[PDB]
Amino acid sequence: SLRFLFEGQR
Amino acid sequence: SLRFLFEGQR
Amino acid sequence: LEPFYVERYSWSQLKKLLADTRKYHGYMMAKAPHDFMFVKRNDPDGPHSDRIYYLAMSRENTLFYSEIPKTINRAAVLMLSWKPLLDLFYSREEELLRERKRIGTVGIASYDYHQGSGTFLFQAGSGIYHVKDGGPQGFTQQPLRPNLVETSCPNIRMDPKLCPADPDWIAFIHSNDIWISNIVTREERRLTYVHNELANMEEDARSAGVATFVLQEEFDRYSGYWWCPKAETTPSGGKILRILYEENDESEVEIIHVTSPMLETRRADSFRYPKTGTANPKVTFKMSEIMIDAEGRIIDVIDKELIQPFEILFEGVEYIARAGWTPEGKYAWSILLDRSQTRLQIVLISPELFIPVEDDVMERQRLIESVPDSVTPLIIYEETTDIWINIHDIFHVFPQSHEEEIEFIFASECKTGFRHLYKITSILKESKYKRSSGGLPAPSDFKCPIKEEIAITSGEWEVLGRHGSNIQVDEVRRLVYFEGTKDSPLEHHLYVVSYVNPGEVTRLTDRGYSHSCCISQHCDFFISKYSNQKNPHCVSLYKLSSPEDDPTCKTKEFWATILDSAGPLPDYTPPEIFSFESTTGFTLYGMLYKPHDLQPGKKYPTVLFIYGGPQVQLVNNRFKGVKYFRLNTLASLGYVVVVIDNRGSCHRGLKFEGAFKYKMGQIEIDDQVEGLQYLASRYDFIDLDRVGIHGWSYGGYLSLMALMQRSDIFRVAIAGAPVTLWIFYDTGYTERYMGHPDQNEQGYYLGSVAMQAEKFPSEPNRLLLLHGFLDENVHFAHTSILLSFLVRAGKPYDLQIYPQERHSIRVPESGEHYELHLLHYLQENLGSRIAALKV
Amino acid sequence: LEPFYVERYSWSQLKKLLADTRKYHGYMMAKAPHDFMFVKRNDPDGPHSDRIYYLAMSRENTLFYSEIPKTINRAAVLMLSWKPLLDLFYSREEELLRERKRIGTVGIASYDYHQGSGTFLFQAGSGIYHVKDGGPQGFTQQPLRPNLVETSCPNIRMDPKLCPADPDWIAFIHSNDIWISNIVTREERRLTYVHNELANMEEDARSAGVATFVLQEEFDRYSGYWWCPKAETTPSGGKILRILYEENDESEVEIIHVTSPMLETRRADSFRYPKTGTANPKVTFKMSEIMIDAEGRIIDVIDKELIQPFEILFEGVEYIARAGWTPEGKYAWSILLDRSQTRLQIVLISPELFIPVEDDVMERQRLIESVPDSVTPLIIYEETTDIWINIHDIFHVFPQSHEEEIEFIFASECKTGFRHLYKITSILKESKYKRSSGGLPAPSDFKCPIKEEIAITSGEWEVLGRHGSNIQVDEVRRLVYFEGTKDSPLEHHLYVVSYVNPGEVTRLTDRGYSHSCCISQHCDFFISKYSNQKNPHCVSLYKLSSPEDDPTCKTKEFWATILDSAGPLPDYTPPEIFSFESTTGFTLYGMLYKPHDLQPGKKYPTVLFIYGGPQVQLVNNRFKGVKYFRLNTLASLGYVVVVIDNRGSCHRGLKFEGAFKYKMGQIEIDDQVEGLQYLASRYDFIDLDRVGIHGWSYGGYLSLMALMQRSDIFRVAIAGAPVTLWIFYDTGYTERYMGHPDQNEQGYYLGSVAMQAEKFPSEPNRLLLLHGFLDENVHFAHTSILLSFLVRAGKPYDLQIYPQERHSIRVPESGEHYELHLLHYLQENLGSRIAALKV
Ligand code: NA
Ligand code: NA
Repeated sequence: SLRFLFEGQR
Repeated sequence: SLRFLFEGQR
Repeated sequence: LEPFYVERYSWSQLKKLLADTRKYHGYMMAKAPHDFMFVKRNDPDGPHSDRIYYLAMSRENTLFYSEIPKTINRAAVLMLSWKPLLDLFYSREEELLRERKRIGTVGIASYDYHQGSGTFLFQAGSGIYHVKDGGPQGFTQQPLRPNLVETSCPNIRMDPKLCPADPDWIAFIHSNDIWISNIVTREERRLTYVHNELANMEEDARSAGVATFVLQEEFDRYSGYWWCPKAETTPSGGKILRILYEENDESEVEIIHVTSPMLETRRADSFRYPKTGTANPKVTFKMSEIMIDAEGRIIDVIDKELIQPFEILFEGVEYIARAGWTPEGKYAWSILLDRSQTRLQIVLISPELFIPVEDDVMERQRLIESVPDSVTPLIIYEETTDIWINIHDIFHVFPQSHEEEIEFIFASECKTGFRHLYKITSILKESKYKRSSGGLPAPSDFKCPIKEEIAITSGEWEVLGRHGSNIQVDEVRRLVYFEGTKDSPLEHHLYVVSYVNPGEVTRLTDRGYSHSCCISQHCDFFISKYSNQKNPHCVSLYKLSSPEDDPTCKTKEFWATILDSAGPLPDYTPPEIFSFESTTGFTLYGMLYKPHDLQPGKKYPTVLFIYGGPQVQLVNNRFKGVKYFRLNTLASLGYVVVVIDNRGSCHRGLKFEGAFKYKMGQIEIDDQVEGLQYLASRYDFIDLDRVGIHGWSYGGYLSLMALMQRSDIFRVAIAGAPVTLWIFYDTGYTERYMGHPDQNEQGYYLGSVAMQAEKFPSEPNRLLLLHGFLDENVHFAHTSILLSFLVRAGKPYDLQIYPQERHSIRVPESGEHYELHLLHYLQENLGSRIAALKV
Repeated sequence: LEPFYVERYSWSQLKKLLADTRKYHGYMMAKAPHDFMFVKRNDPDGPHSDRIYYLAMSRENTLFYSEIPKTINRAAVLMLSWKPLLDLFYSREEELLRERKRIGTVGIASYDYHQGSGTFLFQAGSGIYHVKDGGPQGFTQQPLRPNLVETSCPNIRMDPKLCPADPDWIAFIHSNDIWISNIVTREERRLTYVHNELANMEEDARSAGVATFVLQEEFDRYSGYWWCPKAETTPSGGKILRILYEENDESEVEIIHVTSPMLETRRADSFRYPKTGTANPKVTFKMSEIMIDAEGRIIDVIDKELIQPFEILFEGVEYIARAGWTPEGKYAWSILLDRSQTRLQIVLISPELFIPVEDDVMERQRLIESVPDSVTPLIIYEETTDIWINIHDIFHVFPQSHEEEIEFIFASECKTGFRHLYKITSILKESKYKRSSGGLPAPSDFKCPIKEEIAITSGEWEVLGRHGSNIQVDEVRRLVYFEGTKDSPLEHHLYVVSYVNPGEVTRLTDRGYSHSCCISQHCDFFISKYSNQKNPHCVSLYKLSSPEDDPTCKTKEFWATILDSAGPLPDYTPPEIFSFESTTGFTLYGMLYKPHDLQPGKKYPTVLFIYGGPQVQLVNNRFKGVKYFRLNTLASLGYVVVVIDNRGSCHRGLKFEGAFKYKMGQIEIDDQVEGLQYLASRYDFIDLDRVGIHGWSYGGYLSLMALMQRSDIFRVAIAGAPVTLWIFYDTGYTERYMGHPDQNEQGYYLGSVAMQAEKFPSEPNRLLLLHGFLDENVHFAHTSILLSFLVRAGKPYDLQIYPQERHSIRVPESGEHYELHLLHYLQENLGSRIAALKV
């Protein structure tokens, strides 16, 4: 699916 | 060699 | 009304500001407890009724447990203490599965549990481990030591599963084949010899026990084998374990090349990518029959295939969406879609449909004729739709009381246009078709008569069955718990209803909060992870009980807190949910972040963050201070931030979602502009001369469609990992929404921004493209081919590449760079005083 | 001094301006005549002495001829009329060879000619053709029809060559193997079975008759086979034709992947790319002995190999730089470098060194012992150097008068430090080493004593031997014509000198013009293509003659014009050549384009265009109005434009060129800043607060080194297709200048801008990267890996990709987009009034 993922955190 | 070429003219 | 101009900070200052704001979330971004399980202590003298096990972050993600008291002091609030279950001690296929499952975590993603023995089974890095707790062995009072399942296999073992019939046995996948391993006797056998690890991809395209790319990416199925839950006994005092498994052949599937992450090497990996219109993999069911002797030694392994081909028995089927076994183990079930994804079928498959594999054509013919003609596929349920079938995880089968009947609950949108529960009973007829006659079966020869179809729920609201949402079925009190949108489309709540004499849908969760709920298997407890716009996530345990006068009526009571809310963080000002009547007839909801220190007489620039794609809702009553924290950061710098759930987004029923069938790209920006203009008429501070739009993936797709269709409204567009060309995207997704390219030539053309490059503006500093260089889902080509046409069209662009990144941001430095560049681009080309002078 | 700010035009206006300025060069960019050849008419009664054939653009590039009168009317100027020789009628390997040879033209690139028969042979598209003129068959007065050499071969035929011994026979390469074909009898035979076209690259890495990548890209050798010029006769009345050929095995060479141009496919091609430090291909000589019967039918083909291995006979050799035959055909010669490229060897190889190939080890041993021990490799010349050997095309061998002596001219820089001609005679001794003894030969066992080494030229100036520059040797009058830099380093001129009693180097070309010259084989005529800063290229024929008193003295006289100059085009204001004494001791030359309409009291922004790499000189007295037209366009918009030939550039001798040995990147920007500051002290109008720097390839490399080392001087940098990391670039180039990575750890580190990402500025709009996405020479990785480190270092960049482009711009829309973006970037971030406010 066209769903990006933001799971790179500091 | 690191020599670019410009032979695309109009 | 004078224009507000944002503080023009430098690159180094913006980096500072972004660092300091992020630094107040060290305590935050610690993911909530999940994968809950309840286990009874069965100790009449002891002070605890249950023990719960769950995965959580202490660092890594591990197994914890907590104790459930028999009674509580209702004066005070009990905080359950977290007890570590375990003691303190990526490959390519793990890296890809973490993209397919959208897992951001580190450590243990999931776990199996055999109830009868206490056996936990879980993967953790390369290792497959096990521990015991809560079986006959009893309950530990201190950390257990994980016991590595040893192996001869050289490569990573994926997808471990305990045999429910025998907890000594497990199964895993290694190099695209199914193996089994005994955790007591250490015996290790390969069950399938379908893939050769030493060969290339181009020659060896077969696998077994694995879900192919499209199934992982588009149907959320990440496994291709299923243990039979019961073991047949033999005369020896041994047993026959069974495993249903999917076998694929990707030979005819196209091969793309994606850049390898080791950029040094300057190479590229092959992927089998079924692009739209082309061949999907060729699938079929198979079965592995495993004879175990008295003490757990493998006597023999027989590999069995379908009596006739898959394409003949299950005519029309392209995708095995879901599969498993009935609780008795008598039938293997499967949910089957056609290519268009407008016809679902639930089909039972008897183990007697499978016969041993034989190369010898003499021997094979004796086995075929020996199987009875009555043994046949049984289509127990079928449904069609004009729009599309949304696959979900709801499918519950009851113990088979009568011989030739099967009773089950299923969810569907094909009747009303909203997903609702339906109890169904089908009569398992002997089929009209006979194999002796030597013909092919006609379309409906395997269909079963529907004896009963009672609708359990109904109305202008949907039951949830994705992303963990499912149903618990209390078979004693004859109830069914489920999650739904009945009270509001902006709030998920837990409901309960009778499945025999249905009527009163009783809500169990408290209003003003959206909930995510896990119900105990014993149905005497449930856990809710809840939040709202103001208050961060909380996790609480509630006890379920009935009044003495009416067991059907269920009420709840707070028992204890599993995770306490950190509280409102002073930096985060939440957005205000608004709504409006669109001229289409539907009510569309939105979110408004007003600028901080809003001064009257001044109008502010406006970033519109967007997704607006199927299977997603951005606007709801959940805490957005974690994931969408930087929308508040934009509001702190003096940007209006809008977000609108346009037609096509989920949780509003099928007609609402089906609004862009065949027409992706064309309808969405109207809804966004409409909602944006409704606000500007209502608010003096919204500057419509300086509007930005920004989104990722489908949001990036629409960010381009906005700038293309509506350059009058949108000054700038930031398109992240956009689809520029639908013939490139995969079958499972794009044919579902847009159909086959031949049968929608214009939709594809108008949906593809790379075909319409000349319609972009001829003014620079308005189009910014962002893309992960290693993207295997939305291939970089989308961007590279778009840029190819922009160059020929004479149009300007700005480009930022993230070379360590796929269809996600995982390396933290990439995300820091992205936020920094985004703010600086918005500042230099929209917000600031200099941005005004540039035009 | 007030700052001048350039006219801030929009993107659409700049596109207009760029179109209209380019539109006045429709008549221009029609390449000059080339590949001249003279042929005697031998008609005492007829009015013409010679006929000349040459390639030129009428559209496509074809064969023309013109007539040379016996006498001229010296009152008027004769314009020779161009007569079409032919009548009016790309694959992957053609596309790549056009990048390797740097061919921009369309049509016929080159042609063979057998003198004795009149036979022309030439490739034109996929076809190999032939025609006849000037042999016994006579001279046509009208267009001939090209005669296609028909074939059974399915794929493109590359590299056709006439057999000089027999013009009925040709040879070509097809699917990396050598074939022959008779153009009368239509017989077609494959001579080598080394490559299998149907297999993959990874399994089948061998080829024959072909120059591998590094030889094409770095040594300008584009062929790997050579016809023997004489045919041995047999007792039958038949003959034995011979072909020396190079055979390669690229199995151990690394495999990179480059994106395929068909972006739709989303695939990638394998290339064998010997990156620095890794294995070069494994080469060897072989020979094909072809027995032809009385009437031109192939009796048999014997394939022969070296009697001992290549690595034993030619100890130390990595590259076969050049090869061919002596005019008699008695020996096959070769010029051989070692890996470091600090040792050259000229080596004669007798055909008796080659023995038939035999699988049978019994049969093979009889053939080895049957060959005499006296037959041996003969190193006729050897030279070493601290710096490097520059390979050239000068090597002339005289008819062998004495038996055990060979006389020849060769050019070298190893004595004086400037390339000069030397007549040499070597004594062909029987070697000390004997094959019967059964040992390996010691380092210098094949060396030949130098009987004579007379230097023909000398001084602080060099003979030219690259890019068509060579020598004609008049063996009657005992002279040698050659091109050189004696009168000036900014002007090439044609010289002549005696090779027996050398002394007076007589210049033949007129001063104030740089010349490119082709001398007739009969030495009674020469053609000069000439130009200077003001006047465009012209092509004229000059007649050579001696005074009666002294044949050694040569004078010239204008005979006729082949191509007339179009004249000074009113748009183009030429640059002024300046110079300055650098603190290194060397005089460095430069070019200054002053701004048009230079107003006093105002200082202008300054683009410094740069290359500053080896094997290239940008500053000289040649017409720059064609290739560097846009430097004048920048000067018309009000930019100062500077160009400086720093240390390392060519035409100044080896010490000057060797200035950056091991130290590439470190010295060049000092020279540029020095020359730039010399100008600003001398001129009030040079604004040093607003300096841009821009270059392609090595110029792009230095554009980054400038911004990295000297952010104080350079505001912006536009780096096109830069090398960011020297471990990625190939062996042949990078080991020549920088050595092996192990033996220059620091040079590589400091030469690689990707290792020093944190040294770039933390202010945006200063770094712009440009790169062809399909670049096989400077792989895109250079940019992608540089960007990877810039993201981690928190540094900003701007990026433009050209997805249809390799290490060249060929699609015209790409070049239009580039010039447009360049002007707009310079305007927005350097030149304009808004560029001042941005800081
Ligand atoms: Na997924
Ligand atoms: Na070359």
